[PDB]
Amino acid sequence: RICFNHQSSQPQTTKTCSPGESSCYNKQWSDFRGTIIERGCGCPTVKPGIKLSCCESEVCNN
Amino acid sequence: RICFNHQSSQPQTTKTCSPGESSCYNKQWSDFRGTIIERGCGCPTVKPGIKLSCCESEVCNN
Repeated sequence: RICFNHQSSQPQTTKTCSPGESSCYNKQWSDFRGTIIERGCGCPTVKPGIKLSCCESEVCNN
Repeated sequence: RICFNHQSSQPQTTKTCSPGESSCYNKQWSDFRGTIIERGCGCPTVKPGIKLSCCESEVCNN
């Protein structure tokens, strides 16, 4: 699996996940400065108030 | 949990999920009509090739 791993609106970047990993994630929240987007491989545990989306296809998390 | 449940490009509609349900899903494939999107509560398994995204926040599955 290949997932995007770039932050917010930064130029797209990707990363090769570990073998067996089928998911990518999109973690969104707003801090004092508004919306922030984090992306990567897997489907991590997230804090309350954090919007988490997990998808199962190549670079599905933009 | 509230999730969208409208198909493809129809007007947005929502559904209140069963208690105990915290996920919403977006399932996408294609047919003669174009890109088909199914939305709902939960996080189903899909046939290989079908794009699936699951999210854990209100109306997160547009």
